[PDB]
Amino acid sequence: MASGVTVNDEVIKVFNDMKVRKSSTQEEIKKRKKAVLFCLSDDKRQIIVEEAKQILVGDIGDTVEDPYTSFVKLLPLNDCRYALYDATYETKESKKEDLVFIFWAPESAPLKSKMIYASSKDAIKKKFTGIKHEWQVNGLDDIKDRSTLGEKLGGNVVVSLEGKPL
Amino acid sequence: DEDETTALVCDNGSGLVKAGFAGDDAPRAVFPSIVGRPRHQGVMVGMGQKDSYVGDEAQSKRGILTLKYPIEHGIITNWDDMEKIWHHTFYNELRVAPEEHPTLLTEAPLNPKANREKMTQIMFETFNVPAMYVAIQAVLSLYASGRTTGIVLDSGDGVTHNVPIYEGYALPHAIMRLDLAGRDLTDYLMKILTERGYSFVTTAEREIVRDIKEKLCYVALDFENEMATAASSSSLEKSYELPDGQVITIGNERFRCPETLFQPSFIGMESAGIHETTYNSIMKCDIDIRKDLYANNVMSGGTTMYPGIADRMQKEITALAPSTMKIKIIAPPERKYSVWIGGSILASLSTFQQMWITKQEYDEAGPSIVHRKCF
Amino acid sequence: DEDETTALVCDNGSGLVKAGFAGDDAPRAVFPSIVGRPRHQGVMVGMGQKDSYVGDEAQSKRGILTLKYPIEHGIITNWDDMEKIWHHTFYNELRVAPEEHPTLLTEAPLNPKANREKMTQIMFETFNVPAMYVAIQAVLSLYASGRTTGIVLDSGDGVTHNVPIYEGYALPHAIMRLDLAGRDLTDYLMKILTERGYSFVTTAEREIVRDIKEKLCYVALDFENEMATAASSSSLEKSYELPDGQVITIGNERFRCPETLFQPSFIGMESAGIHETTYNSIMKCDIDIRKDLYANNVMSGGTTMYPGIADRMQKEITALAPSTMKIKIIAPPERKYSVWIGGSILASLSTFQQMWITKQEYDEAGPSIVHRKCF
Amino acid sequence: DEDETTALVCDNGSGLVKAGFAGDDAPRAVFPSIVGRPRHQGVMVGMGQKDSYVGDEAQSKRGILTLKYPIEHGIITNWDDMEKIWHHTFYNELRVAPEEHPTLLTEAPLNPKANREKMTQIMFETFNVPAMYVAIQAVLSLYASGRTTGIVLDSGDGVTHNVPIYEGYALPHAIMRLDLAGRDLTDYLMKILTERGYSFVTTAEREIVRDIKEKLCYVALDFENEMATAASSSSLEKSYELPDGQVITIGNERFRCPETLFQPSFIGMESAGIHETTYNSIMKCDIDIRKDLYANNVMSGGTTMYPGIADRMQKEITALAPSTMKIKIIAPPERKYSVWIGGSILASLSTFQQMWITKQEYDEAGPSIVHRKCF
Repeated sequence: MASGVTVNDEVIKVFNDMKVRKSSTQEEIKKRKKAVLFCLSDDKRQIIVEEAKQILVGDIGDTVEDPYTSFVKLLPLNDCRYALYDATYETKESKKEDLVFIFWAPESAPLKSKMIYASSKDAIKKKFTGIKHEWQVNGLDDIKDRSTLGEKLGGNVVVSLEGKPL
Repeated sequence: DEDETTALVCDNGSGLVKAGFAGDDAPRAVFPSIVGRPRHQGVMVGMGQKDSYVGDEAQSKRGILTLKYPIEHGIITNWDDMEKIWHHTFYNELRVAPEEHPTLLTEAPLNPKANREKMTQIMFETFNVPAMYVAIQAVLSLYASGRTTGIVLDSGDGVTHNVPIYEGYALPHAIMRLDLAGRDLTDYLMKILTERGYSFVTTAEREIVRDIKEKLCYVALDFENEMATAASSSSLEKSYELPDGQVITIGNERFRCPETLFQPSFIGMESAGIHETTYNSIMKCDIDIRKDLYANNVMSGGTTMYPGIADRMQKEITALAPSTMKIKIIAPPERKYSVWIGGSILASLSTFQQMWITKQEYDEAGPSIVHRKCF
Repeated sequence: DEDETTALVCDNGSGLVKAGFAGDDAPRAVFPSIVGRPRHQGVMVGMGQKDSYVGDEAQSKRGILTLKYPIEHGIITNWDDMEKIWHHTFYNELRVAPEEHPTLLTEAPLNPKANREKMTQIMFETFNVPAMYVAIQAVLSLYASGRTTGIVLDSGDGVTHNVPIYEGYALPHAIMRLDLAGRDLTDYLMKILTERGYSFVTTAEREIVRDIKEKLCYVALDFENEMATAASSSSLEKSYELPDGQVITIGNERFRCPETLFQPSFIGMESAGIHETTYNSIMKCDIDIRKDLYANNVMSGGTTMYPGIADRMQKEITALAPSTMKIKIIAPPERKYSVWIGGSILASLSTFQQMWITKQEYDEAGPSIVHRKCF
Repeated sequence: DEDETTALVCDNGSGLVKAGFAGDDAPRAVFPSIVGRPRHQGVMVGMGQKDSYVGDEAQSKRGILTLKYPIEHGIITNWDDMEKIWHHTFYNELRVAPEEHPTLLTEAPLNPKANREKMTQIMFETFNVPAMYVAIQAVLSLYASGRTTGIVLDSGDGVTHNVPIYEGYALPHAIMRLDLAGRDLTDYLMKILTERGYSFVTTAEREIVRDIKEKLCYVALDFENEMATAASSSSLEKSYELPDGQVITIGNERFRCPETLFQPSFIGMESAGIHETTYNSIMKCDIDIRKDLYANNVMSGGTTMYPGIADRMQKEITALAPSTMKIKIIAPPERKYSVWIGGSILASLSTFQQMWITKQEYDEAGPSIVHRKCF
């Protein structure tokens, strides 16, 4: 009775909160909470948002070097999901910070959650215009450091990923 | 609260048809897609609701029946026995009339348009079903594996096929199919046991040779060494009890059978091996995509249940692909029901149910509707 | 005073966009101005968020789209998809609100003047921008080179411009163009790779030949000298690896591609090359000032980043220029961004407050405000 | 005696080789340029004989040879097997030695100097030939249409070339190529016959599909109109008898094959079709010469023998080109050998005596003589 589970557009709203760089006084200092999760609903027919296991912005200036370092060991092993990231990278041609879609699909997650989050994968990706890079993760190690995101954006960015070299 | 809408799931696969309910993670019924009509010399009277025996029954009562194949190439051609096969599945093996239950079918890579439209017809007409879908084999396996780009090498009893996938869409002009299948492995496995003097020729012995196929077989690494090891050590020889207590033993033939997918020419085919067919289908895709296909080879189909096959494919693809590429073979746990486990979970999703491919959108949109919900 | 908006500097280019912030070292967004629409249709409703795929989102769409540039000359030929280029630059590529932050723009050499009034409209109506400014591109790279008089040869994306300038004033009687640049020479490199029996034909392969071109091509110090050197030295030719691990050798094509900009007749054109359009634009300037223009020949734009070109430019024009004259070809390191770096500084000079056109000056003085304040 | 004038002509074509004597009406042998390299010694020979088997011999030994096509892109990409094609053409198929007989060769469009030079070398240094000539086959087929100016579509089995010509000279700034040809039509034809369950996988079945190409296929005058007429009748369908005595019948698939020439997307190419590429080729020819090309579109080669193709091209190019121009498709009466037949006539004109490169015109300038004598 379906091709997959549907995207619920609040994922596009909280994506729009992260989508733009904006006015100084609060927006950049509060909205750019990188590593937010998009997850399957109660009835199992919608992809919705789940508040992720991350840090915000000013908190990067304290006891945690980056918000990816929060995320990469606060993911479920027995489930799949999508994550949204905002990856800062230097070359020496320019300094980018671009939006990335990540599909977390560890082999310890069951075939039915895999099949479900694979079904809707293209639909949420084709709704989020200005995602410039996308990848899928399968082990527990291919996820780990910030520089392990860099060849997935493309091997020209090897100079600095989130302030850390590849 | 959870929905009472349990759908029916039928994989047509290749050779072996497999069926059950959406929410079951394994089929409730599995049989060979074979049908047998009587001969008029020796015709039986008082059998079934139909003119032809199906599945195991058609092989359980031999000689008098003239057997016919409604599927070959993995593609449906007959419908006058395929619509018996589905009926005997629902009303005698699964124990229901399908009139309350949505019914999902599996499609083979490069299936003609109209076969989905005949699948819309027979469900709503012949079987009275409320809704349907048709989903292509290689996507169901790759989605259930938790990937989004790569190549599926699928290997069943009717055909073996190599299907490149990009985002979730199959690249059609890059697909390859090898003729060599679990059928020809059975043809060969009987004949090479007969070369050990263990003659097997009948329909009764064929299914014991199939039971041996599904138990004792594995792919060898570095063939001549495994041959020489079997020819000097009984470590690779393994025994089997036949139905009434008579014992046989099989060695070389346990891997010399599986080797026929890497060497089709050992049965006799002009065809290139599964690794060559994988290489040639990757090499028929675009310059910037080929990198991700070489690095994402998914094994599928019931003939990939053999140990050593992914372990061997790692040797065979690195003899063909550039050594700057880094070949990952993805061997999943389930392989026999690969497309049906993906199809079963897809069949439980009722996200769009009220304007779908339902029985009473048919009187408006006709059998054309099926292609308008195909991604 | 210290919590104000760092204005955007968005160069409209000639088929490649370049956009960053004022006081930042580099353009944030650099992408093709190409737009495409589908030649065949899908069935997946709601998955297309736009009618037209703009930029790198167009190059992405393998045989789906027919592609076109709205800005072939740097003069805009379609305004209504160029209206989407800037919208996609702000609300996708730069990731900023244009209603919050001011934008400095560029205009192409000798543009039909109503062009900049529709450019003032779209910023202040469709994107609702608070403040705007416009400059001619050749009057950016000359001041980045520390000149005010000189002759800027900009061989941009899509057309090569020659702009003689005296004390900032671009001499209108002396300007010209050669309709060929570093875009259209890329598809010329595909044809001379086809002479070797390599295939490159798709939009995916075009971007590899584009990459090959920018990394491995150079202008020959003389064509027949380097052809005679190529015939006597196999070390002239060199390797390139494709991203799937296939490898080819890119040969004398490394200079036969660039040479077509010194010899347009090789792609079938009537026009003389960049040396002679430089000579002819200098020889259309008044009696003495030849002197100061030959001594300040600035190369600008992406197609001037090749080795040997400064060397070669001097070589030809010293046979054409009256032999008392002593030519100086200027060839600085940042050639594609010299036409941006000086704009980043200009758009962050605190005293430039009165030179910016704010939203209110569009009323009383009309849309023509751009002809009062912007070069 | 005096009515015989002894010369040979070997057309290499767009990889479809055709050879006979100068004065033959149609060529004495015709075959695809392929060499089959064996995987064992003595497979068609005794020991101490030729290494590799050619064309006719190569397809005759299914499964047990590996093929190389040396003149793939119509230009010669390999000499070490092309040298064997020519040697076998003389000392096998034509049954005559070239040391005695002047041999005229053909060249394909866009061929480098070095290939023209190396082919001129081989004729004297590998084959001793008394005299030779290199003609461009498109102009021979234009002259066989009784023309000086026109636009030739050469379509063999290797590549399809769009060659615009003014008064015997091909205009090189406006020559185009569609790398899809009669090879890929033969490959695609096997797949759409396999959609109807017919066995068409092997080299043995493939060369029967090349006969189904000549015997059964046609271009539809409009595709979905012919599709709608076929999908509402039982009259378009045509039968074929297989060499074991089995019989088959092909419907809608008879026109799915060559529609690939108007829609390359049928084999996944984002390239333009034979209509679009010929139109683009005329449109890149300059001002008033286009009217003379529009009225003289010559169809050339084996892929122009299909019913409906000229009628279809006459539709497609009058839809593409502004109908104030008077568009005409034309062709030579015979056209599959016209490329060679114009060479037969040229090599037997007694006045061509001075235009033949006699072997001592190699002594004075080596293989460069072909730029002075072969117009």
